[PDB]
Amino acid sequence: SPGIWQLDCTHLEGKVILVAVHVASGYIEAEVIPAETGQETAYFLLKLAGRWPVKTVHTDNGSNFTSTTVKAACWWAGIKQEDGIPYNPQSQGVIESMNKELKKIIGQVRDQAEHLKTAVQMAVFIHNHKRKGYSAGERIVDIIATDIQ
Amino acid sequence: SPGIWQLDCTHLEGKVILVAVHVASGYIEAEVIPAETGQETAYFLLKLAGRWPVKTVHTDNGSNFTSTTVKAACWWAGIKQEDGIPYNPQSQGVIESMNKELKKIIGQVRDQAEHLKTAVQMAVFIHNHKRKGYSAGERIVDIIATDIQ
Amino acid sequence: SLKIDNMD
Amino acid sequence: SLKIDNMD
Ligand SMILES: [Cl-]
Repeated sequence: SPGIWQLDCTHLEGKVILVAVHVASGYIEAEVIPAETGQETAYFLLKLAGRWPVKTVHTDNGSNFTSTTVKAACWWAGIKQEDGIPYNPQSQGVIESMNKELKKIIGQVRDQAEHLKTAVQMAVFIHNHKRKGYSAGERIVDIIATDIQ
Repeated sequence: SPGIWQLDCTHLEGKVILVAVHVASGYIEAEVIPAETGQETAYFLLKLAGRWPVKTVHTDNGSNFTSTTVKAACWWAGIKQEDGIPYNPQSQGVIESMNKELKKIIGQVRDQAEHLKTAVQMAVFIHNHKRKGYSAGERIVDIIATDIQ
Repeated sequence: SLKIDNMD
Repeated sequence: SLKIDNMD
């Protein structure tokens, strides 16, 4: 539970937004890259696992599941690399609605930012602070601290 | 104190490593940029505040304290922007020893990474996971979760 | 440019 | 390149 994350890749403005969702809390981290490659996905996972205690990552597609560079980064960081098959069918829907909400927020802030990557971080900030009553930022800290004790 | 962070900028390989330290735990987040500008520092703080509940940032020098772009990002993200004058003298020393330690770890991993930014994220990972007994990653979660409750 | 990431 | 961020 506390250590499980899911990768998610969505497109906007001709660029790719790569998202990691902590499944139990709905807390997210994201970045903008020009296209999804194993090398970019690997670097993103190394950033995420230095910041939170990542035990398991459900990868977002078969290419990042197979990628030797992603497997090397998951080895380096002590992550179990898993598939992201929605065995629970409600998963496709939760991810899709999240992508839609993130794009809505990005459009709401987009004119406050010169670069898309700034708008995506503003959307990350709004998503993680929103309450509905705890926010996802509160929930992930509660969950992890409970696990440490 | 759960919400207080300090910025720190150090140099390696002709590039700049910008670090944010959560003062109470010693947990860090860092990035590599070609040089320290207000715009880069502002984007870095926006990333940080979407990920942790940042109340106060002690800026690393007077240029980033004065920067309109840094003040804009701190306004946007609800951060109180403060100076980083070491009122407690022991601060200079703790930051310096941290930079020395991070550079040491970077050199220990540098040949495992093509890019410096990968080695810096491997150093962030090793710093935040090291126990000496709780790690900094544990301490920051415990401190914030205690605040939330 | 009066953007949060570039106030020029 | 047999690096963690670029195994080619
Ligand atoms: Cl500089």
